[PDB]
Amino acid sequence: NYTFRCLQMSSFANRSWSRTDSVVWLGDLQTHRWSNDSATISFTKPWSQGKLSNQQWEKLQHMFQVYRVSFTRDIQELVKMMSPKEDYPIEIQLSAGCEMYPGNASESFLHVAFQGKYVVRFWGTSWQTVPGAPSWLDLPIKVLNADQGTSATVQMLLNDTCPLFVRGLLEAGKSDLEKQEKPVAWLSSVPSSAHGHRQLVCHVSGFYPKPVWVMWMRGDQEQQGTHRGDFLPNADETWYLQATLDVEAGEEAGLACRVKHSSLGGQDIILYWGSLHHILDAQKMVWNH
Amino acid sequence: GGIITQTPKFLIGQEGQKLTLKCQQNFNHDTMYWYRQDSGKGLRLIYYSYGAGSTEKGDLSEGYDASREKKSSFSLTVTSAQKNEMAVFLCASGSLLDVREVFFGKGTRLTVVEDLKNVFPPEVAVFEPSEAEISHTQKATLVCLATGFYPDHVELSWWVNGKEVHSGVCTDPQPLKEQPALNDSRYALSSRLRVSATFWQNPRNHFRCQVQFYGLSENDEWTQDRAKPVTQIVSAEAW
Amino acid sequence: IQKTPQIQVYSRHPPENGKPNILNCYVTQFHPPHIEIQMLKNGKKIPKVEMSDMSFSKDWSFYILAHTEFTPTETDTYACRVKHASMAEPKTVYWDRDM
Amino acid sequence: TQVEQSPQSLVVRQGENSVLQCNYSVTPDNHLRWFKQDTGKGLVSLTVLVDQKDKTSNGRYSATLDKDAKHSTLHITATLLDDTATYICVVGDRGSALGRLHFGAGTQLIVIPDIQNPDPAVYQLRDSKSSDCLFTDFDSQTNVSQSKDSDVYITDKCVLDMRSMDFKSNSAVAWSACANAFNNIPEDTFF
Ligand SMILES: CCCCCCCCCCCCC/C=C/[C@@H](O)[C@H](CO[C@@H]1O[C@H](CO)[C@@H](O[C@@H]2O[C@H](CO)[C@H](O[C@H]3O[C@H](CO)[C@H](O)[C@H](O)[C@H]3O)[C@H](O)[C@H]2O)[C@H](O)[C@H]1O)NC(=O)CCCCCCCCCCCCCCCCCCCCCCCCC
Ligand SMILES: *[C@@H]1O[C@H](CO)[C@@H](O[C@@H]2O[C@H](CO)[C@@H](O)[C@H](O)[C@H]2NC(C)=O)[C@H](O)[C@H]1NC(C)=O
Ligand SMILES: *[C@@H]1O[C@H](CO)[C@@H](O)[C@H](O)[C@H]1NC(C)=O
Ligand SMILES: *[C@@H]1O[C@H](CO)[C@@H](O)[C@H](O)[C@H]1NC(C)=O
Repeated sequence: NYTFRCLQMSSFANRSWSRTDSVVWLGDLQTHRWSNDSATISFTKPWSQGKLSNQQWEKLQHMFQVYRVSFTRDIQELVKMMSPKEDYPIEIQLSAGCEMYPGNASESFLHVAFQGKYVVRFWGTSWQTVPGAPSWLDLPIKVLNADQGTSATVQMLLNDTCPLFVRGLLEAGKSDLEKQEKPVAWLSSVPSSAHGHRQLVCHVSGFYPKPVWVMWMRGDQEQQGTHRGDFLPNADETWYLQATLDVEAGEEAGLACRVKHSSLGGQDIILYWGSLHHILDAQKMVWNH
Repeated sequence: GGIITQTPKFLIGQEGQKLTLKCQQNFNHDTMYWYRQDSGKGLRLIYYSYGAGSTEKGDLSEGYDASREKKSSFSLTVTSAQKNEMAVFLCASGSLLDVREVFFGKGTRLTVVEDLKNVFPPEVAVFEPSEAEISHTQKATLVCLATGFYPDHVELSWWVNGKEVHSGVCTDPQPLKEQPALNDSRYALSSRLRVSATFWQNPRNHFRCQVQFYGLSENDEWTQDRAKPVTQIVSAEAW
Repeated sequence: IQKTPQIQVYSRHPPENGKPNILNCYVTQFHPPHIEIQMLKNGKKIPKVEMSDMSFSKDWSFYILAHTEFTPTETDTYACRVKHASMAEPKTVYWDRDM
Repeated sequence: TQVEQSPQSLVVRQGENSVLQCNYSVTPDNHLRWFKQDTGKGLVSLTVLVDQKDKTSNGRYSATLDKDAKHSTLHITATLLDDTATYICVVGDRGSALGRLHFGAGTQLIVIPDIQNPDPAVYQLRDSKSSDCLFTDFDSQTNVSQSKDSDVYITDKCVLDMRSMDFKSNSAVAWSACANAFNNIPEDTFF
């Protein structure tokens, strides 16, 4: 079902300059925010503290605060150590969290990327380089794997704290999590590349949660030339998708954009091409190009 | 299993002189450090390194540079010696896989003379035990005196029958300025050796007070009249 | 620089001329994370663009959503201009309500 | 700094137990360790503590650390005359070689001898070889004051240990008038 992600973006320009911004996602809803200039992690939901007590949370925050500055300096040193092997600028990405399951079952992970390539994970008890990782990493890993304190803290964040803290969120956010926002669909078109051909675009916007079916139709028959675009975010935590079909000019009459979604009950959104509403909405859209 | 060693133990420098001190280590240690001990401050890092020729600035790097020719070796350079400067320089090496694995050397003591002319060896005179002590306490104290030396770069030891002894020995932890007034004044130092009156009355037993003095090298030449104040041993022998 | 931004400019709601809407500019697939984004009403900088927090996806590629309140008309033009290192020149993409 | 050692100077009788203190603020606090430094020499490792509440003991030395409290104590049992050298509390901030060391300013220990039979007496050199005085066997309470004169020189109290014997004794010397020296002493003295 759900996946918890703590996301860390660390950027090092030279010896003097660096910053670490973090974001936190349960499923596809952002739960936390940690800007470099803030000393404290900020909730982005009312229910962000999950089920943890004020001091339970503080324990966690204070641990993370220490980690941040500690990690910064540690990287800086790792550079000093890899004297010509690697050099600023350096970009580091962390992805750490949980996969939740039925149970009281749960799987945990901590992945590190370096310059945008996945290189190092944590696994069981130690740090490990992954297949295809640059072989010069072998040393720093050894140097870091000597720190049994860091290892035991990480083991606790991954094995216990994470699956605990997120079960906490799943309750505290249940309402927000399972919410239905109804999609809102509108047709348009542009001229296709090919002469005497048109491209018809069916806009779907404002839906939640993510699964959505969008197809162009001639009656019951699904038009196979339908191309779904990528899921694009709205800022109000809803989604936008568009499906474009390509056809000969004049072939549009009788075509319809069928939408299926969990928010709609059994009632599929069917937009026929030259509909009473298409005609009118398109009129509200005219522009000078 | 082995040792970390700083050369030299003692060092004579003049105002504005360029000064170097080596440090060698056979622990296979990748990290090597140069600290400075200031009275009532504790160690402050000057320069470290992760191997040759990595040199990284510590909190006290201003006024110094360092260089790591090889794993085994780490040199620090004092760019301009301060006027009245007195400092101890300590060297430490460390494993990269054991934060703890840090081993220190025996330290380097720097004295900045002002000028060179002022440098003198000690004069060693061994004194015999007062006979009143023998009847009274049945024990015999010898007293040694190295006198008129500068700077306090000295190592006194007692030798009986050609072997060095430590039991029944005492040496002043503090040298005594002969002229407490004029900075750089020469120093005076006292040391004692107490043995059995029975051991001393025998004149087969051979007593000697050796003083190792650390002065000028053959490397810096010297253009004054009398004896060159080199690194030397001057002792006073008695039976 | 490692990667070139993919830029997509779209609106929150269906556009009705002279009725207030929200314009999204979603920048993706770029690397390094340092980037400069602005939104333009007729070549001019839109005073109060609001940014989402920077983030990345499973394939380690950064993304970020810029958005603003706007009111679409017949003749007003709206664009999203990005400055990134993997581009010698800034790349401006224009809103086109029809595609 | 971020490591405070107390007190600045300790004085204890030989054979007594002496307690040395160290408080810190360094973070994180991966480990604390103790160092002995003899006069004019290196730092010798005494004991290394790691755990949240740890106890370690090497030889005579025994040390405890409370992390919560950010505090450490070093105990020396049955202190000897050797124990004279200064003592250094050092906190390390990483469990990796990336991490470094934060140094305390140190504590001087001063071990005073237990003179079991004090026989205060001043003798005369003599003065060999061919070029022509000691004040000895006094007790702990007696402290020799150096002269207000430039002509005469008077060294501070020194303790020697004749090891085969079970014997220790304080020592001092003056030179430039033997019967009169270093006044500012017990009258029980011999001449
Ligand atoms: C140039 C090329 C570069 C190469 C590129 C690759 C990069 C290398 C990989 C990067 C990893 C670097 C790690 C560096 C760490 C360090 O720099 C930083 C260094 O300081 C450490 O502090 C640790 C915590 O205080 C200490 O542990 C403590 O040691 C104690 C002993 O003194 C003691 O340990 C004792 O007891 C233990 C267990 O019993 C053991 O027995 C042990 O042997 C004992 O000694 C404690 O139990 C430990 O907790 C450790 O001594 C110290 O050294 N480490 C720590 O801070 C330890 C924690 C590390 C955290 C890592 C988490 C990763 C990402 C999180 C990002 C998330 C963003 C913010 C989060 C928002 C809030 C989210 C809310 C939900 C929270 C829960 C989510 C769970 C998922 C994370
Ligand atoms: C956290 O869980 C991990 C694995 O889920 C445990 O780590 C080890 O797993 C490895 C496989 O990589 C085995 O070789 C080891 O036997 C496991 N370690 C130990 C000490 O048995 C780890 O034990 C868990 N950590 C904690 C603190 O519970
Ligand atoms: C380091 O890099 C940043 C570029 O992001 C720059 O603004 C800063 O001035 C640089 N400083 C130095 C000392 O190179
Ligand atoms: C990020 O935060 C740290 C501590 O607040 C600071 O030292 C550093 O300069 C910051 N980096 C920036 C603003 O780029």
